Amino acid sequence: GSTAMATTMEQEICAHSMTFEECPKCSALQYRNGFYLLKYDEEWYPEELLTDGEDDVFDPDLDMEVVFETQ
Ligand SMILES: [Zn+2]
Repeated sequence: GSTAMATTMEQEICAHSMTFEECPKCSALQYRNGFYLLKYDEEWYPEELLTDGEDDVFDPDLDMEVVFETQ
């Protein structure tokens, strides 16, 4: 194709919407779509994305305190 990585034709061809170059951004490797944070269909999607679950956790359970089952 063109002189681009992974023979990108610059016509946005991938499993997902973007180009091969933009595949990691498209979360092509993951096959889990990055956009739409609140995914009702997917389980604990915002939590998975969040580095720290302290804000998004109920009061009786503290992620910091318990090493196991940390979100
Ligand atoms: Zn892609």
